Amino acid sequence: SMNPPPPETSNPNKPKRQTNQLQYLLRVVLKTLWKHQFAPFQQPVDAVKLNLPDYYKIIKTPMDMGTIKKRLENNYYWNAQECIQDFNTMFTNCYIYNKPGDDIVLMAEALEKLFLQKINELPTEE
Ligand SMILES: COc1cccc2onc(N)c12
Repeated sequence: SMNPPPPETSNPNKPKRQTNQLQYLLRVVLKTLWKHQFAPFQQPVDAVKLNLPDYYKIIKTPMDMGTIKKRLENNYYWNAQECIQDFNTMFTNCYIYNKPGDDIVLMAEALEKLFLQKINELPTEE
């Protein structure tokens, strides 16, 4: 029923990097998805406000674009794959929790279509 602590966006002992691929994930990937008409995914799922008391019983690896945005802006990642995994976790969580055909599923699908289109053109490491 209650909301858990949000995913980590700051960890000073975690080693960090500022790479061209990570810059692409913020400037191109996150920015395209964030501006979209279907961008429920801009903050962690509020199970209390949205009345989803079983959400966190089912979803054990929560992820959202608000967390991803903070992670990219505060240079939390070491590599592009960590960020790509976060986006994939967010889409997977939506498909696992929600029933097939739901509005929220179609919203995640539209964002995922653009995500795959952008990741297809991930630049080579400089
Ligand atoms: C408004 O967001 C929702 C409403 C209902 C179910 C949901 O699952 N994942 C979400 N982001 C979500």
